[PDB]
Amino acid sequence: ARGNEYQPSNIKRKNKHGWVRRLSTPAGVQVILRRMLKGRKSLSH
Amino acid sequence: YRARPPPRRRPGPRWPDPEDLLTPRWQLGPRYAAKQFARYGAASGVVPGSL
Amino acid sequence: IGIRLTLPPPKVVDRWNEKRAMFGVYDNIGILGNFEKHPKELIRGPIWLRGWKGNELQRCIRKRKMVGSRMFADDLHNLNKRIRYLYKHFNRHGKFR
Amino acid sequence: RISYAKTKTRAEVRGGGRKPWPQKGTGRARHGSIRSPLWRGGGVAHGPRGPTSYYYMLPMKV
Amino acid sequence: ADRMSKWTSKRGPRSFRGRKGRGAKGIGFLTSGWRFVQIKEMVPEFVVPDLTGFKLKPYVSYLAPESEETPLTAAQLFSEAVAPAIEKDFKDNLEKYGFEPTQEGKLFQLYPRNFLR
Amino acid sequence: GLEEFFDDPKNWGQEKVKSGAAWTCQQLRNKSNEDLHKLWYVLLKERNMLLTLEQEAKRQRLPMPSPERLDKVVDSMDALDKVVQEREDALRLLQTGQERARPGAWRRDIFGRIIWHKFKQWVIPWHLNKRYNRKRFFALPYVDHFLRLEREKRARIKARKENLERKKAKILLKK
Amino acid sequence: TWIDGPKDTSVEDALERTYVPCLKTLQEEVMEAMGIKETRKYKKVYWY
RNA sequence: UCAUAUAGAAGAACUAAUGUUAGUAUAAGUAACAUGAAAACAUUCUCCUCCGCAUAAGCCUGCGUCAGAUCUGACAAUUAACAG
RNA sequence: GCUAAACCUAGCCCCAAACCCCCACCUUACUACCACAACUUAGCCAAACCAUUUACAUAAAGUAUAGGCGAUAGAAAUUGAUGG
Ligand SMILES: [Mg+2]
Ligand SMILES: [Mg+2]
Ligand SMILES: [Mg+2]
Ligand SMILES: [Mg+2]
Ligand SMILES: [Mg+2]
Ligand SMILES: [Mg+2]
Ligand SMILES: [Mg+2]
Ligand SMILES: [Mg+2]
Ligand SMILES: [Mg+2]
Ligand SMILES: [Mg+2]
Ligand SMILES: [Mg+2]
Repeated sequence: ARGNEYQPSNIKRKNKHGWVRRLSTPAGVQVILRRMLKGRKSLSH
Repeated sequence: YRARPPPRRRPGPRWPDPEDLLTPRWQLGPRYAAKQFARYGAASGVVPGSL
Repeated sequence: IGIRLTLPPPKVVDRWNEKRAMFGVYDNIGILGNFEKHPKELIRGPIWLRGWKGNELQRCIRKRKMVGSRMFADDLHNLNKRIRYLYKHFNRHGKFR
Repeated sequence: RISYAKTKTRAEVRGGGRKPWPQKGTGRARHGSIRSPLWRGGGVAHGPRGPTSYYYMLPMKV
Repeated sequence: ADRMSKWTSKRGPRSFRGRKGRGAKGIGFLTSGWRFVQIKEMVPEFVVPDLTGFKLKPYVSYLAPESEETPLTAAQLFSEAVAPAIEKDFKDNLEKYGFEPTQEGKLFQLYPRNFLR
Repeated sequence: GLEEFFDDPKNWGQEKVKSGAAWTCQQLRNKSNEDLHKLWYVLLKERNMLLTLEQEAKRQRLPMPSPERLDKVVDSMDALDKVVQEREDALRLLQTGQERARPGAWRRDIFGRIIWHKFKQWVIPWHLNKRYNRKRFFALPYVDHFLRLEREKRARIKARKENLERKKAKILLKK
Repeated sequence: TWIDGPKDTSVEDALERTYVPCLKTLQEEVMEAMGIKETRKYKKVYWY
């Protein structure tokens, strides 16, 4: 049975989508900048 | 209603300032100065000897 | 139902304001002015269309040439895409060969 | 006359990249964007493009 | 899966819940074995005055004259702070009139601010 | 002591209490530093009292009696803050001519944006700080493009605000 | 037109001038006025 | 330009693209869903569970009081010795 | 008779001109406080396959020239430049 692929975990969520992980690589800074440009108010998870 | 004053051509010689950046490359040099001399006479201010 | 019920407000046009009373004045500045000026030199409007005409492809090409380097990034990318598409269309699609 | 009327074609309207739903599975009409002229909020298939000039000059004698 | 609401100390697992403060200053440091040492110097000792005999109250009567907004400017302060001493001594080499050239040997440094409101 | 957290008991449940005028900036400027200190704490006690009263009213489902005193004391305390900060700033300019009390510098974030960075007083020098040298106070090339688009997105917003503001001037001159 | 209450200072005091201009902050002067004595000198920090 | 006509223009005409958006139908008041019993609303009785209590992880105020309704607002709360 | 049906502007599009702007925050971002580093567009697409190839002011001129001399590509010398 499927549908429960999201087993939430704050450590994982902050480690693999957080501000510092984005800022730790050029691609992540590009992601943050795209989301700054589009207007988002949730830049990083 | 009095019609607006007519559109008259830009009188005299047209000297564009050289320090500006938009003044194109071809409006400064010897050729434009030669054309202005040829078309407006000694009033253009070009020294003839440059020709 | 797609038709209005009350009458619209009356659009009052003043056929004798300054813009209409003086329309066309100086459209013979050439013939009646020793040819100092030309009628095109009274066309007020875009830098790249004053006194020139063409289909959309030529218009876009001209816009690119004359103000392409002043355009915003996204507008310029749209313009390049538009030229690419119009090229393909006008040169490969159509009833007439 | 310069006509200052522009209408966003199907490729100038925001978004619209992805295929909304697969072609075969569902029972809905095939569509390859949410911005076709067909769809609401899409682009005009044939509309006023850019500022258009209408200039032409008759022979001076005329 | 919630990313709009603020992130505060009430959110993560034990470790996060503990580490994240709540805007509260510190007053000490952790020693060995999760033991906390407090420092009497990093605790703000309030300095309250003696209010006895004071002839001023939270409000001011409606029978007070108005005046003009004249914000204190460096010139205005200098005018009546040191200038008259200069003029009195002008009738017959700057630290004597309150000038403080350097700010290492005083308790309340003006720049940077080493004190608190 | 704790009795001082509530107004004089004579004035409970009166729905009207008369208070004077909030101190104005010019009125404070005539007071010494000592008197401003004492005034500050008198206002502190009054503001605590009025906050208690307001919360109690909001708990009992009643309207606060004369809620203007609260804003009057808030304004008077802001005025006293302003006067003291002005004296401090004047003396700072005289004594060291600096503008801002807290040191800072204009830098570029990792996003290219020009920021004013306020310094955090630490104890070891900046080259030995493993945390402060993980920050990027510079901008690599890949941000320049995004620096342009932003500059454009905020020009459009300008233009639309200008053009519109003139259409509404034509309409206002066509009625 | 108006008579002041118990929490309203009289005009004699709200307009009195007791501010002799001085070259010391509020802190420096109040410390001396209330006789609280401090001698340890502030250390040196590294702003950045 | 007259001030419906003469001209000039053009996003210029939908019984049909498993078109798109919104409204309402049909199948249809059909398929399906729910509340153990009595009562004096205090209570008593019948029957059932690999269930329950706590920590962790997760969630973040999500049947506490009051006042409006058939859910909305206000007020209130979870006190370190346990754990970090 | 219900359901509805109707409306104007909030704004926006294209031009012209002018070069545009207290505290906390790179650790788990929005957390007062300890010993490395940055610097050739491939290909969808045309040739009805595909393999070399295939586009990113006016005039001279779609001329010279390039090219499975196919599809297509393509100069220069010189010329002169607030509005709807
Ligand atoms: Mg697209
Ligand atoms: Mg497709
Ligand atoms: Mg649209
Ligand atoms: Mg008709
Ligand atoms: Mg149509
Ligand atoms: Mg249909
Ligand atoms: Mg049936
Ligand atoms: Mg049934
Ligand atoms: Mg606690
Ligand atoms: Mg403990
Ligand atoms: Mg092919």
